[PDB]
Amino acid sequence: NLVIEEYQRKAQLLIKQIRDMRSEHVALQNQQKLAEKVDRKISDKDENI
Amino acid sequence: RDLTLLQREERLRDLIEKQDEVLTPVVTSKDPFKDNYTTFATALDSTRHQLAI
Repeated sequence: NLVIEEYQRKAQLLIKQIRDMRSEHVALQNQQKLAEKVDRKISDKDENI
Repeated sequence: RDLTLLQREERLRDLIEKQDEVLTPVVTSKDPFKDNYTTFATALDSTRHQLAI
């Protein structure tokens, strides 16, 4: 019982965590593609500081 | 990380450009004000080197 039940407990936890992270990654990878349009003034920064 | 650091250097450049516009006029006015004002100060102080009787 302990092996068959705990294998299900530990697997169902990871089956959630990796599905949750598989959606958060996709949110971040779209927010990133908003900033990629704006920043073209990196080399200016430390001079203008 | 990288999306938070970019948002920090974003706001750093915004806070810089909002000063640079206003610092540049003041700097272009600096020493031609200073040297007139120092000439005025020493000339004005000469009016106080004179004890009343």
